[PDB]
Amino acid sequence: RIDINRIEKEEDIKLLKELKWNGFVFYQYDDEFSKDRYEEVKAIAESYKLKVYSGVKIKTESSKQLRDKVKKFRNKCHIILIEGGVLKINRAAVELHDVDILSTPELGRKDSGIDHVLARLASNHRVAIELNFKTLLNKDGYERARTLLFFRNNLKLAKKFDVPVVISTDAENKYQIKNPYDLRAFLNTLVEPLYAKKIMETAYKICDFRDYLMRDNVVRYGVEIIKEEKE
Amino acid sequence: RIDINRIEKEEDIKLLKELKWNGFVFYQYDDEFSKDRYEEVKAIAESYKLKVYSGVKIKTESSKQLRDKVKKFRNKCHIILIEGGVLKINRAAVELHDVDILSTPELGRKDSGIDHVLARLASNHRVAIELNFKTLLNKDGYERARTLLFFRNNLKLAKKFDVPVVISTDAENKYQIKNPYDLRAFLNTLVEPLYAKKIMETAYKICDFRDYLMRDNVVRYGVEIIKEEKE
Amino acid sequence: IEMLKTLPPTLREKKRYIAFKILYDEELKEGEVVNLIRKAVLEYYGSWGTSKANPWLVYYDFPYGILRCQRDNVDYVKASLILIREFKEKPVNIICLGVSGTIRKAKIKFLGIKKPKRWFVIRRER
RNA sequence: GGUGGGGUUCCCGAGCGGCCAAAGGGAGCAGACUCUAAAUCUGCCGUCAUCGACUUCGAAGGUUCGAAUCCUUCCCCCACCAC
RNA sequence: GGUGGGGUUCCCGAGCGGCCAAAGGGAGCAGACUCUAAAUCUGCCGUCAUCGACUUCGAAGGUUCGAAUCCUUCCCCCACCAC
RNA sequence: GGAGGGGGCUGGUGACUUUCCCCUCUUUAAGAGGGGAGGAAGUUCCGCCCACCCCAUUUAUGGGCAGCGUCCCCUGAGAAGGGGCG
RNA sequence: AUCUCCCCUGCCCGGGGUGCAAGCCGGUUUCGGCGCUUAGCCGAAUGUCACCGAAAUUACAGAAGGCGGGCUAUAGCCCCCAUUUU
Repeated sequence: RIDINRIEKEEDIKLLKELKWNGFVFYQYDDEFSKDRYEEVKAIAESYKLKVYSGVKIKTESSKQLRDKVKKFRNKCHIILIEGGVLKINRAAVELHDVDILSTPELGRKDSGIDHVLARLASNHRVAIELNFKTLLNKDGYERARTLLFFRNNLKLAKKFDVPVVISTDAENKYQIKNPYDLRAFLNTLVEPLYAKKIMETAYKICDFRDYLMRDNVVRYGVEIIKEEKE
Repeated sequence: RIDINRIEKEEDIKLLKELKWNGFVFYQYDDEFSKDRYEEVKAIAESYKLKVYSGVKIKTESSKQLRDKVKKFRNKCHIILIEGGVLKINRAAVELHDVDILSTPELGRKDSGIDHVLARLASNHRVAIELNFKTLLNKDGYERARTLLFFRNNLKLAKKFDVPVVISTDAENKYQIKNPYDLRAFLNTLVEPLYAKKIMETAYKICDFRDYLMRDNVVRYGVEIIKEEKE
Repeated sequence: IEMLKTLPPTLREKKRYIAFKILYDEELKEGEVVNLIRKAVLEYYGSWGTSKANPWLVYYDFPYGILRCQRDNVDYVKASLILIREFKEKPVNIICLGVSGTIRKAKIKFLGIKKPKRWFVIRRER
């Protein structure tokens, strides 16, 4: 069970560990990332009992110059997220086949979440869709209606094409975070409970795959062990 | 398809006939009933194309002196309704086994609609439960919640014991009346569509039985035809 | 006297008891909790779902709380608990601890340690 | 439902089956130049970043001594149609 | 889960297997009475509403010459119990 | 072939959750395994295991049950149901 | 028809009364523990879906110390009996 949120204080994360949570993701939505924040993430993760995987995020830049610079800044960190309602950057983001999870098709667009050609290209390039929840807690009633209509449309377009889905709260403060049983009961309320469990299983397996990829000398899934001829 | 409402003007009833309605019930909730109102009911029923069956109603009087006086005023009219949240009068009303339909367990009581002993006694004495809807259109949100909770409880207690149910709007004005397809879709929304059709079938059959009882010389379902020895 | 018999347990409503907490440093009255949970249960259920899942708060002394539910729809009540966002100057936080069939068991699993019985003594003494 | 077509570098665009042959232009970096800057010119031009070498011509399979090119399949992108 | 019991007229309440035997009280109506009214008394007392006669004793089945009553079954209503 | 009466049976496997429960277990706190309502639990007509109080210690006296299947009586579309044991 | 005795046959010997909300313990009003469970709650847990099958969660309908007898109400199939019928 893996959450995606930002780190502010230690008591909030100590409350997170005491409930159910085994690990989470530190969320860098900025262009200024250094090793000091990641060392503070190490300190708060070793504070009580946890492991945290850090990522980086970009919003509203060019088409594929952004793709090259995003690869160059991605070569330092573990995982990544690209958010944006623009379809033009979304096509390149699902085309570059190296982004793990994808967010924001509903609030920058306000028309429809995922296109059919977009969902078929995501099936060929294996990019996952991340569903946020802070968008549900900063809107009005009919806005909640249109947003959950978009999520149910995206849920069908991910179910029929077997597109991987990761749920998160996309939190910002101490109290924006919610329970994992709550998110499981909500995704049970929407369509199905087995797919709700599959979302959490995929959320664990994608971080497991990124950790197993960047852990040792693994290139295109090739494991190399004792007595290497490494230059 | 039979409605229960009061008559104010003719244009409202002409709008009622032009939609789906084949007949309805004129509702006398007063202690002063005469033949002039019933002749006006005859005139408005023969105005465009309809048949109307008139009834009488009582509220908040004694225990069984009311039962005798209710029988004595019932001997002039076709059908009858007794409304009241008091359980003490409700026991006598379901005990006297001559009242056709029964209303108001939810707004005068505000605790629960029908008791289990009450539902078993209604099964032995064959009295029907009438479900109103003006109560739904003059409340607030949680009041709608508690009232429809009471109706779903009464719906189960009428389904398990096969208690007859008649839906009506219990209207008071030109626009309080609603569609029969609307009420059927709402009772479909609650539990089942077959029971929703059975409610309308029972609503037709109870007026058919009262008309066939008070039409000719029928005593305890005994039909007497041509060349009678009647004194 | 006005008395209603309890339905037999084959016919009565199958119920569950959700134990939860309303996390904030701020304070609340239990009537404010009932008002906010009625507004939220309307905002997630409508008349149909509020007739469906039977919401009623039974206990709120601390920021912990106990609320009653139908048995088939505890996930719906939890999803109703998630969508709290704002109450007039501020949010409140609703965080579920668990769900059980009674008070003596849900009181000891997450809430406390001992098993109290207060309804019997307030019925027999008063 | 229908016809005539296109997919090549960050963006607009050429290209005989063959030596990064990959015309290129705009862009980035560096040089040169200038008091500074614009314009012009030079090299890297995706990488090693001096010559030079390798990779990508929407994707897969196949022909061939050898595919952007020739064949098949899967796709997408255009233009215009109710009268 | 358990014990001792009750259901009869509009309401409180008696009643040997037997002639509305149905004690009754309060209530309604009428008479009587009074200037009016209260109280007392008289008849209907559920119906015909003068005598008198018929129906209801929670419901069904059965016994009997005959059921409020005796038997069986279905019910409800009481009282009190967690320590 | 159609309303009805009597007798028999009423679960198993697989997936989810300890946030449906209980028990057991190891383990960087959470998982794994097993089990989880029936012919009536209802009715309370009864008896026994288990307790306390009194008399008594007795098969001397005495107490309790039974005479079943069969038969008889009563009512049904005469299968069936109810009551009884010299 | 009821009531009470003596005339039989066989079996069994402690006789009555209350009842687990009985009774026992820490406590000494009030509370927690035992009785208590190859299900064991008590503010009364035994959840959802699919399927083999066809006996299946569909009707009556839900434990609260356990066991045995009798009564009441019926879902699905199987077996048996009866009227109409041909």
